[PDB]
Amino acid sequence: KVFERCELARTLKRLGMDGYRGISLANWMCLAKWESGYNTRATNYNAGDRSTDYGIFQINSRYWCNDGKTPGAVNACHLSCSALLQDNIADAVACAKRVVRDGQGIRAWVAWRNRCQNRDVRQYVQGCGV
Repeated sequence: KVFERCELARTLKRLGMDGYRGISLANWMCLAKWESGYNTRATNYNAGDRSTDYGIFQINSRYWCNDGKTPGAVNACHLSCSALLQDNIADAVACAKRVVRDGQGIRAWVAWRNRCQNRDVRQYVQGCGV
């Protein structure tokens, strides 16, 4: 599923993402926008290291989920990477929360540093009722 901006914003707020480990909702919106275009079925194979990025937050298979084909992988979220391709983002949110609980925070995603950090991210939640 491809979420519309405000629909996703409201979904994230209900899932407890606003201010989770100091991360405002607009930052999470910014991250989802640049990672997958708010698409829960997006996947990116990294030919270079044999890992794959899954879902709306493009969570990597080397560290967070199991896809069985990534060498030296850990499954820190204790989930099949399939779980990150569902229309219901609950699993992906619980995994994203796990990612940030690591002494990197939102900076864990280089896309966030490139496109969101130090920028005016208010546009992502404007008019959404969140």
